[PDB]
Amino acid sequence: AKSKNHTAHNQTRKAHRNGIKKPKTYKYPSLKGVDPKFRRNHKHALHGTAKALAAAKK
Amino acid sequence: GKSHGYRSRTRYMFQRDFRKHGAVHLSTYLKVYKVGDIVDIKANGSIQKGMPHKFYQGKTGVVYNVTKSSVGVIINKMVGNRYLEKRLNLRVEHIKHSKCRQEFLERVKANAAKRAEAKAQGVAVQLKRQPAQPRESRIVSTEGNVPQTLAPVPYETFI
Amino acid sequence: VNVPKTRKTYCKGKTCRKHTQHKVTQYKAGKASLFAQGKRRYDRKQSGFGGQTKPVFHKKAKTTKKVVLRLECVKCKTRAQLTLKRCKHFELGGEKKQKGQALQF
Amino acid sequence: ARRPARCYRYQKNKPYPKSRYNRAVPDSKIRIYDLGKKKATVDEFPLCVHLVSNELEQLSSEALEAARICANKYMTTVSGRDAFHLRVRVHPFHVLRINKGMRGAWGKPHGLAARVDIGQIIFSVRTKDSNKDVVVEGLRRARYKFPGQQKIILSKKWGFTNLDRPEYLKKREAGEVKDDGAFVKFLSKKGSLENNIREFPEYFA
RNA sequence: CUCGUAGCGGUUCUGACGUGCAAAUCGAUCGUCGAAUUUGGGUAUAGGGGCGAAAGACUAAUCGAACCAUCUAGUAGCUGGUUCCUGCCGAAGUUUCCCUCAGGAUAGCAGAAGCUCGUAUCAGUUUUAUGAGGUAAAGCGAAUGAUUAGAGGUUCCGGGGUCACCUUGACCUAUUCUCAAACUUUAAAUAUGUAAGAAGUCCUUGUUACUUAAUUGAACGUGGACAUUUGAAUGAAGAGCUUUUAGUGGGCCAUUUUUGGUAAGCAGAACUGGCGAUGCGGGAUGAACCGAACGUAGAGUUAAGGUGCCGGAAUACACGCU
RNA sequence: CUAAUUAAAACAUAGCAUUGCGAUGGUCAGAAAGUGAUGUUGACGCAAUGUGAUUUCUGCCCAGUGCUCUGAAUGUCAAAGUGAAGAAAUUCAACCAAGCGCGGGUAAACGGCGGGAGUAACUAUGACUCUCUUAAGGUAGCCAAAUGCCUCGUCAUCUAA
RNA sequence: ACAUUGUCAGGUGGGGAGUUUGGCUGGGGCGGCACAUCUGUUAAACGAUAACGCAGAUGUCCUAAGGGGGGCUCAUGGAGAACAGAAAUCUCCAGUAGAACAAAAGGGUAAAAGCCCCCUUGAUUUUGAUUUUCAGUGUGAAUACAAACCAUGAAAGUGUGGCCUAUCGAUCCUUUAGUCCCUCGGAAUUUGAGGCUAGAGGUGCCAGAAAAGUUACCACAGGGAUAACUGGCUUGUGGCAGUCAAGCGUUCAUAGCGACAUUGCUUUUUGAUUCUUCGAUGUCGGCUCUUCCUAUCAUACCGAAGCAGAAUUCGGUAAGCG
RNA sequence: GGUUGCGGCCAUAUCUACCAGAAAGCACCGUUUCCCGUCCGAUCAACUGUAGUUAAGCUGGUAAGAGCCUGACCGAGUAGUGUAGUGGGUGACCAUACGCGAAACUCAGGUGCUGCAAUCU
Ligand SMILES: [Mg+2]
Ligand SMILES: [Mg+2]
Ligand SMILES: [Mg+2]
Ligand SMILES: [Mg+2]
Ligand SMILES: [Mg+2]
Ligand SMILES: [Mg+2]
Ligand SMILES: [Mg+2]
Ligand SMILES: [Mg+2]
Ligand SMILES: [Mg+2]
Ligand SMILES: [Mg+2]
Ligand SMILES: [Mg+2]
Ligand SMILES: [Mg+2]
Ligand SMILES: [Mg+2]
Ligand SMILES: [Mg+2]
Ligand SMILES: [Mg+2]
Ligand SMILES: [Mg+2]
Ligand SMILES: [Mg+2]
Ligand SMILES: [Mg+2]
Ligand SMILES: [Mg+2]
Ligand SMILES: [Mg+2]
Ligand SMILES: [Mg+2]
Ligand SMILES: [Mg+2]
Ligand SMILES: [Mg+2]
Ligand SMILES: [Mg+2]
Ligand SMILES: [Mg+2]
Ligand SMILES: [Mg+2]
Ligand SMILES: [Mg+2]
Ligand SMILES: [Mg+2]
Ligand SMILES: [Mg+2]
Ligand SMILES: [Mg+2]
Ligand SMILES: [Mg+2]
Ligand SMILES: [Mg+2]
Ligand SMILES: [Mg+2]
Ligand SMILES: [Mg+2]
Ligand SMILES: [Mg+2]
Ligand SMILES: [Mg+2]
Ligand SMILES: [Mg+2]
Ligand SMILES: [Mg+2]
Ligand SMILES: [Mg+2]
Ligand SMILES: [Mg+2]
Ligand SMILES: [Mg+2]
Ligand SMILES: [Mg+2]
Ligand SMILES: [Mg+2]
Ligand SMILES: [Mg+2]
Ligand SMILES: [Mg+2]
Ligand SMILES: [Mg+2]
Ligand SMILES: [Mg+2]
Ligand SMILES: [Mg+2]
Ligand SMILES: [Mg+2]
Ligand SMILES: [Mg+2]
Ligand SMILES: [Mg+2]
Ligand SMILES: [Mg+2]
Ligand SMILES: [Mg+2]
Ligand SMILES: [Mg+2]
Ligand SMILES: [Mg+2]
Ligand SMILES: [Mg+2]
Ligand SMILES: [Mg+2]
Ligand SMILES: [Mg+2]
Ligand SMILES: [Mg+2]
Ligand SMILES: [Mg+2]
Ligand SMILES: [Mg+2]
Ligand SMILES: [Mg+2]
Ligand SMILES: [Mg+2]
Ligand SMILES: [Mg+2]
Ligand SMILES: [Mg+2]
Ligand SMILES: [Mg+2]
Ligand SMILES: [Mg+2]
Ligand SMILES: [Mg+2]
Ligand SMILES: [Mg+2]
Ligand SMILES: [Mg+2]
Ligand SMILES: [Mg+2]
Ligand SMILES: [Mg+2]
Ligand SMILES: [Mg+2]
Ligand SMILES: [Mg+2]
Ligand SMILES: [Mg+2]
Ligand SMILES: [Mg+2]
Ligand SMILES: [Mg+2]
Ligand SMILES: [Mg+2]
Ligand SMILES: [Mg+2]
Ligand SMILES: [Mg+2]
Ligand SMILES: [Mg+2]
Ligand SMILES: [Mg+2]
Ligand SMILES: [Mg+2]
Ligand SMILES: [Mg+2]
Ligand SMILES: [Mg+2]
Ligand SMILES: [Mg+2]
Ligand SMILES: [Mg+2]
Ligand SMILES: [Mg+2]
Ligand SMILES: [Mg+2]
Ligand SMILES: [Mg+2]
Ligand SMILES: [Mg+2]
Ligand SMILES: [Mg+2]
Ligand SMILES: [Mg+2]
Ligand SMILES: [Mg+2]
Ligand SMILES: [Mg+2]
Ligand SMILES: [Mg+2]
Ligand SMILES: [Mg+2]
Ligand SMILES: [Mg+2]
Ligand SMILES: [Mg+2]
Ligand SMILES: [Mg+2]
Ligand SMILES: [Mg+2]
Ligand SMILES: [Mg+2]
Ligand SMILES: [Mg+2]
Ligand SMILES: [Mg+2]
Ligand SMILES: [Mg+2]
Ligand SMILES: [Mg+2]
Ligand SMILES: [Mg+2]
Ligand SMILES: [Mg+2]
Ligand SMILES: [Mg+2]
Ligand SMILES: [Mg+2]
Ligand SMILES: [Mg+2]
Ligand SMILES: [Mg+2]
Ligand SMILES: [Mg+2]
Ligand SMILES: [Mg+2]
Ligand SMILES: [Mg+2]
Ligand SMILES: [Mg+2]
Ligand SMILES: [Mg+2]
Ligand SMILES: [Mg+2]
Ligand SMILES: [Mg+2]
Ligand SMILES: [Mg+2]
Ligand SMILES: [Mg+2]
Ligand SMILES: [Mg+2]
Ligand SMILES: [Mg+2]
Ligand SMILES: [Mg+2]
Ligand SMILES: [Mg+2]
Ligand SMILES: [Zn+2]
Repeated sequence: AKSKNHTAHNQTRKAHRNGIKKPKTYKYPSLKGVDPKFRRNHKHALHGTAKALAAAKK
Repeated sequence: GKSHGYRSRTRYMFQRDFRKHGAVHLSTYLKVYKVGDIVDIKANGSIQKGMPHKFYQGKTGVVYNVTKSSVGVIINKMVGNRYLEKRLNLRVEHIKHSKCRQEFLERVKANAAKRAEAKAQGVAVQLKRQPAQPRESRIVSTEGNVPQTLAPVPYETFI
Repeated sequence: VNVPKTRKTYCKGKTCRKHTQHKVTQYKAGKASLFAQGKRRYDRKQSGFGGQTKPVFHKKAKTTKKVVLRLECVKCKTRAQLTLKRCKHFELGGEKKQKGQALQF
Repeated sequence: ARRPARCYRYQKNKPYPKSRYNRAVPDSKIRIYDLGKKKATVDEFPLCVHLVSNELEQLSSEALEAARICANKYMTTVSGRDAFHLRVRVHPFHVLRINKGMRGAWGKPHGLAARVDIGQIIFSVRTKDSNKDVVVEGLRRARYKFPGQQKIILSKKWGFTNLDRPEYLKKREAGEVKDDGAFVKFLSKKGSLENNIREFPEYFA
């Protein structure tokens, strides 16, 4: 038998029961979709900086 | 039946804004975008490549990636009861800088400048913004300003 | 759909690894070949009493198949497969579009 | 074999016009919208009387005919058919549908009606000042063919124009007024003086 | 063959009876009554079988597949029922998929168990700055499409009317009346994105295989300067995170915006509040309206609604109208 | 005859007709059998059907479907068998019975049995004619019939209606 | 030495056996597809949003209609040229697109994305990321890069199909391509087979069973989630009233009427709906018998008449009585 | 300040009509062997700044010009609209309260500004 197709009634009250969450940002996001050539050079630019701060202090 | 294509309900959104059709002016292609800049999204209807979905019109996000002709943009989208990060691959004619991030950076520079003139002398310079305040005491003169006004007006039809 | 019977395309030949000339033909499937393991299992399952044991498809809806081009490299004799969209007609020979010319029939 | 007008009295729908999607709309039976001495000069008919709607409703084209004929015939009989000018100022552009038992119940076009507001003129008449009682009586006779409430307002404008009677006299005993066939043209302070001399000689004195 | 007893049936009363005398009888009226008659006993045919002058009839009150026992406590998305108290928290009728539509899975809502930390971490809110939108309105002497009336301009664009003439189709020009869910130059209100900093800002110089004509940039860095008015408001009820699982997946009503329909206590959407799941005071009465949400009491004040009497509270006071 | 709601117009019947079968057979049983029913039978018989006394008649159609036919024997064709190639499993090829295909017969087999136009010295009516498709185009008869929707058809009769 | 009998093989075989005979749905069936989709609108200016809502469209087509480059500008009009006129060609002027871009509709596009020419295969290879549908699964489609190899152009650049928004498909099985790679488990060689990676063959009910009917002889589980009859809401339709008065009524709107319009009432018609009842509210009509309503046919008393009488017609109080 | 080359914002720059432009530049203009391109050296290509010219282009100005742009306590706090009431009205709708707030219209003003390089009485 015919019934109720669709409604958005009560859905915002359900979403605000736990009160819509912001996704909790961090320092250093991931490199997901960051350009691969930049990533390849970033690897070596951080390798050399690890060695530079190693030799600076020892 | 029903229709939910990629550019459905975009009759007016991707229209090209009276007497501004045709070629895109060149400052659009010479603006420089760094990773971390806050950009606005408004799709040009005349360029069909790199084109954002209609959800992202009027949305404002952060550049995470820079490519040959395009930038990637982080946009927070409200899926159900939480926010999901969306990564967008948009060409730079669908992208413009946010003027809010201009205005806040001159406020940062003004804050540093007045803190320097407070360090020179006169500490506690009170450098936060304030909301609009209730007005102070005035004295209103009646000099060439004698308060003269009539009454409400009678009804006439003037048809 | 008219496709030329020769194509200058990439080769995964490992002594080509570059764009070479390819002879283009169509892919037809091949004989179903008894002693394939599914055919052996199917004959054993259909053996005896019990009737038909696997589903026999009836409710077909497509009137087209996808055209599969068989790209044979003229240099190293290695082959490749390309799929085209649904077409009701597929040619391989000539008769290019002579454009600026009055109609026939 | 026609639904009573209380079925289609109120503006309950979005305006459904005859378009490239409608395509099968029966003709409006009101086809004449100016009556009387329509060719008359603006100076001929200074007094304007308006029949004005007080309600937000729909007027059927049948009712528009039925009121136009009654007002026209009373004014023709009592005052002569070349002593007034009558204008129907609403046009039945909205298509009323009829569904002739609820599956697939979208309606086919029944007729044509005119969507009126509070304060729209339905009928405007211009006459001489001496014809006022006949025109008011003709419009009050035409009230009975329309549902809802309608007021008879005497306009403070000269004729069918959009400026006051002393303002129009100040404009025509000066030189900013020249005749058209049934309406009038006004002289502006803007435009080429060669064209504003080509028309309007009688100004610039 | 016939009328008609016995017999054998079973027409009609649609009689009686209809918790009967009776799980099919009683009475009257009827059909037939010497044979395809009626009947006893013996015998044969047994369940997907028999037997049938055929009604799916009959086969032990059982027949469109008897009866008995077992498999078997067959299966049921369907219906009923489901047993002590008190406390604390507390829903959903919505998303996606399904031979899915009386059912499931899945997400959400809900409880529990907590874990990591301890002041602002954040917020169904405002402000300021900055975006985005094409709905209401508006417009049509702006485009597209409709649409009313005239005027001006001479033509083998097949008007007859001289072979340049009152009575010309249009077309253009300037006006005029009126409109549009699938029209629009313009364009709100409400709703909506971002930002309002210590992961911040400046100064100097380290990395690299990316980038540049070029340490030019890019990204990440070292070292240094800036101390809570550290960068609007108000609040924060602690904040953040994890696992697990119940029920639900028929909804309905009101205000506003809406679609179809003449309409409906009709059918279907949008936002919020409610009922469901909820008593209390008021609307006589009532799921939803107004008011207000509830431990047990006491006192006081109220809301909504009232104050002739039923009925607690002024047959108050006042200006009129009927 | 539907025991216990239907006694009939239903079923049966005589009559009529069709079909199969001459016995190492027809039709039908049985798990099998050195087994059975018809059959202690033999075509005036057994078996399967349809129609349903008498009278009078039973029209046309073999396209469809069924049934049937010493009917055509390189169309299709399985297993075995044959040939080739292969190391062999195997693959390929030729042959390939019945059946189907082809052709014929058969309606007291199942069944089926049309539209329009132009036409008579009337106006419509249409002996006749023409194409449109058919396998044939509903014949003799009968009928608003227990079969006719429209329909309570039209006329007559029966009645005051 | 054929029958017979045994085994296997092909045919025939509703005689019999088993099973199936989608869904949505203003009840169901028929119809349609609102079942996978695309454009505009509905849709209430973020997004999302329903109905068997409205107007349409998809299961294709294209070796160019894909890619790159270059030159040019289109529709339409006007003014001119032998045939030649409204339409054939040629020339000039105007022309913001009023053209074209495969196919719906919307968006977009003018030294172009249109038209014409030149060169081509980037409609290629590898495997990730992202967007939209969304559960942030799949599939389809799209975006931006990276590693190659190319095309094109002088080049910057562009090109991972079609200017963008539709144009499509799991597991199992079969087949092909790829390395010449793994395995056949006592050790080998060679066939065969199995495997790994990538496509195809197809599920349109489009997240994908292998599927005809009928039941009036019927059965069960249920369902007032849902029809048939009362009631309830509504009142299109039916019925009954009113206003206005063109006109009829020998002159004369209104004695009686009354067009074109328009406002109502009723619930004795029929639709509309599906709220109540499916662990049953006895379903048509007649007979009998009571009461009630009034929108009065008769009877009582009146008013009006195109009421002379007679007979009528309109109207009032009135349901007492027939 | 003119002009050129390359621009930015893309009409305050466009459009219609008329009138001026010294100097330099730009331009029209002159020639066809060569590279190249056409049916046509018209366009494209090459060569000479020579034979000539400001006629056009181009620039600037004028116009109670069209358009465009800006502003206005001009319309107008109008239309619309968020919130509220056991407000009004049979209804259609409307008023009030606390807020936000258009468009057409009507007036007035304006009619390109500017970056890099080079050149010029
Ligand atoms: Mg159903
Ligand atoms: Mg539901
Ligand atoms: Mg809602
Ligand atoms: Mg909740
Ligand atoms: Mg939620
Ligand atoms: Mg769409
Ligand atoms: Mg669009
Ligand atoms: Mg826009
Ligand atoms: Mg593309
Ligand atoms: Mg296999
Ligand atoms: Mg086995
Ligand atoms: Mg296919
Ligand atoms: Mg009616
Ligand atoms: Mg409506
Ligand atoms: Mg009225
Ligand atoms: Mg006898
Ligand atoms: Mg007898
Ligand atoms: Mg008896
Ligand atoms: Mg009895
Ligand atoms: Mg008897
Ligand atoms: Mg008898
Ligand atoms: Mg007898
Ligand atoms: Mg006897
Ligand atoms: Mg006898
Ligand atoms: Mg015995
Ligand atoms: Mg027996
Ligand atoms: Mg059995
Ligand atoms: Mg029985
Ligand atoms: Mg039993
Ligand atoms: Mg059990
Ligand atoms: Mg029970
Ligand atoms: Mg609680
Ligand atoms: Mg259930
Ligand atoms: Mg239930
Ligand atoms: Mg869950
Ligand atoms: Mg919870
Ligand atoms: Mg709009
Ligand atoms: Mg819209
Ligand atoms: Mg609005
Ligand atoms: Mg509007
Ligand atoms: Mg217009
Ligand atoms: Mg709308
Ligand atoms: Mg608009
Ligand atoms: Mg804040
Ligand atoms: Mg739980
Ligand atoms: Mg349910
Ligand atoms: Mg409802
Ligand atoms: Mg419940
Ligand atoms: Mg409550
Ligand atoms: Mg109350
Ligand atoms: Mg109460
Ligand atoms: Mg009450
Ligand atoms: Mg309230
Ligand atoms: Mg309480
Ligand atoms: Mg008291
Ligand atoms: Mg019995
Ligand atoms: Mg009986
Ligand atoms: Mg009998
Ligand atoms: Mg009986
Ligand atoms: Mg019988
Ligand atoms: Mg015997
Ligand atoms: Mg008989
Ligand atoms: Mg007979
Ligand atoms: Mg035959
Ligand atoms: Mg063989
Ligand atoms: Mg034959
Ligand atoms: Mg014969
Ligand atoms: Mg016979
Ligand atoms: Mg027949
Ligand atoms: Mg006959
Ligand atoms: Mg007959
Ligand atoms: Mg009869
Ligand atoms: Mg009869
Ligand atoms: Mg033998
Ligand atoms: Mg045998
Ligand atoms: Mg079989
Ligand atoms: Mg069978
Ligand atoms: Mg069967
Ligand atoms: Mg239905
Ligand atoms: Mg159907
Ligand atoms: Mg649906
Ligand atoms: Mg889906
Ligand atoms: Mg909205
Ligand atoms: Mg939207
Ligand atoms: Mg609609
Ligand atoms: Mg729909
Ligand atoms: Mg489709
Ligand atoms: Mg080009
Ligand atoms: Mg095509
Ligand atoms: Mg998904
Ligand atoms: Mg998931
Ligand atoms: Mg798709
Ligand atoms: Mg693509
Ligand atoms: Mg590339
Ligand atoms: Mg593609
Ligand atoms: Mg592409
Ligand atoms: Mg294409
Ligand atoms: Mg193209
Ligand atoms: Mg499987
Ligand atoms: Mg395999
Ligand atoms: Mg091994
Ligand atoms: Mg080993
Ligand atoms: Mg072994
Ligand atoms: Mg080995
Ligand atoms: Mg092998
Ligand atoms: Mg193999
Ligand atoms: Mg691959
Ligand atoms: Mg496939
Ligand atoms: Mg599906
Ligand atoms: Mg699906
Ligand atoms: Mg039952
Ligand atoms: Mg119900
Ligand atoms: Mg109704
Ligand atoms: Mg009614
Ligand atoms: Mg009615
Ligand atoms: Mg009335
Ligand atoms: Mg009279
Ligand atoms: Mg019950
Ligand atoms: Mg009863
Ligand atoms: Mg009365
Ligand atoms: Mg009376
Ligand atoms: Mg009497
Ligand atoms: Mg009485
Ligand atoms: Mg009485
Ligand atoms: Mg030259
Ligand atoms: Zn190769």
